[PDB]
Amino acid sequence: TYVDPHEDPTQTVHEFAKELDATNISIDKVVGAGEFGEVCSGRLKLPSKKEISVAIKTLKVGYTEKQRRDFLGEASIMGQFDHPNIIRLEGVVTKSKPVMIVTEYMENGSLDSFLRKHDAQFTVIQLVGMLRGIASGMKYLSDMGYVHRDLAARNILINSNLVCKVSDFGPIRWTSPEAIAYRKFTSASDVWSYGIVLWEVMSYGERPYWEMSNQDVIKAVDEGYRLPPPMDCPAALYQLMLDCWQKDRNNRPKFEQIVSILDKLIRNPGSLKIITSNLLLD
Repeated sequence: TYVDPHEDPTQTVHEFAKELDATNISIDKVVGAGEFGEVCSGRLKLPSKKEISVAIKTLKVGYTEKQRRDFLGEASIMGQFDHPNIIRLEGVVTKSKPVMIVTEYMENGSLDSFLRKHDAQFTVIQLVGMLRGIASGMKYLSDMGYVHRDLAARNILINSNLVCKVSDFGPIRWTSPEAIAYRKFTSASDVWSYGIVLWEVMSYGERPYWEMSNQDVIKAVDEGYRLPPPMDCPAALYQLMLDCWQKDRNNRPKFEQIVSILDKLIRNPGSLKIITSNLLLD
């Protein structure tokens, strides 16, 4: 079970994050600005003397205590999870400044931007592998009782071997109608979001609902309209999207069911050969 850090939430950091010695951290490449400071990458020397690549984030000089709490809050959440499809927290540096969060290095970055660079260049089985990884991570998060609320291809990272991992543990296009309507956030609203991610992946990182007015995204979906099948989309995967986008949250599949559906498609790849701008009324 996941525990929400929220009455001295700062202690949650130490409970779920390793305090790293800066001696063991080196910076090789500055990526640029993040929400709370800089973002870069480098190397971490592990206690066994193994050396790994890592992503590193720093807290800006002259941070406010609120900024420090919000920044480190990411670690307090991420550190509770240990799963191959959830970004790994290597640790934090809090006993010296700048304060740091050190996480799993992912060579290929955010999934949406990666796919946009490679429009139509992967096989359907490669795409399904990416989607299965994401579903597996989400199955674990939901097993832990963690509702992500921000599941979207931009918040999935992809490594050198195309393994996809859920990130963003620190408005509208990815959110279920009930979560928009009255903040009803549940694992079933994450399943809705997963449906949107499935569409993003099969569309090679097209933006969900393009740049429709947000009020129209809300109204159209409420009226029963859904995103159209991506080009050359297997029927099985478009059906899976529609199932994730059921109006009644109780009728949506559970993440375990989504994983099993994709596993069956992986085992019987011939199933993917049945193939299915403007929204479609469903």
